[PDB]
Amino acid sequence: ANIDLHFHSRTSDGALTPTEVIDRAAARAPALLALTDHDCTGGLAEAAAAAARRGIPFLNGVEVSVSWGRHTVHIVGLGIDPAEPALAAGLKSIREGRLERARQMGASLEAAGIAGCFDGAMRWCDNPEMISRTHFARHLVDSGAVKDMRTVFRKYLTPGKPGYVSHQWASLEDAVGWIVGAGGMAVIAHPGRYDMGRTLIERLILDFQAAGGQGIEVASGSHSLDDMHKFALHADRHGLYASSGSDFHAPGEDVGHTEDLPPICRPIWRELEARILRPADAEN
Repeated sequence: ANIDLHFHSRTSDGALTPTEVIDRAAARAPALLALTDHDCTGGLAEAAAAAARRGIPFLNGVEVSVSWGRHTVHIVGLGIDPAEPALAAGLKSIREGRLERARQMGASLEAAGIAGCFDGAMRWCDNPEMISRTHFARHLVDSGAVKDMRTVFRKYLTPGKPGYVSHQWASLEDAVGWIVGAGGMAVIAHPGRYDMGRTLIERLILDFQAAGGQGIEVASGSHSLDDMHKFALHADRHGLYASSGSDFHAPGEDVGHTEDLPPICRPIWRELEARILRPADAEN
């Protein structure tokens, strides 16, 4: 499929600027794209201009960090108005602790014998307020302390390991509410990544819908075909629309292309057509 509704830019943790990531995706002749940056909308105007220039329909998007019970989940919004005040203030409230968290993550790794990690991570981060674990991981690989990105998180920056600092993000109700209040649709992102059986996934889905959530990512760079299959079933039982995303961050860690949705899925882009920013102006 030529649709990609999940990817990042240097606005938060992607390696490519909004223009660059759009241009990369463009090589694949995509029918639709959505930039969903982590906890910020700052790259949307630039990506929209870049997408328009290449004649590619675009959707304003974002990916919101959520603490649901003991779990961290991600709720993507699609078709949002980034200038809606509640959403903007919402995203800002959850960015607030990132820097202090990152400094502590640096200090934690130092206590564990790896010095210089906050400084090193910051070399990969354009906007300090957006410093994240992905930046730390790029440093650890690049400076040669860790073999690759997968291994970084096996040994570090996750519960029980040096560098991990526990943190509380948005509530599920706030995140879905900000997205829906902004005219968008809320989407449980890359659910295969969560440590959950069918019971937690169902509970998650039920809390999600009660909050106004209409979607879930079925096709994802993070999913195996079995994940695809089973989240399509979860989706159908609860009447959720299916999204698709590459989950692209950087080359090697691809944007503009996803796996065809299982025939049972009701694709979310069909529901978002009125929020799609069309390359032709008269069509907006």
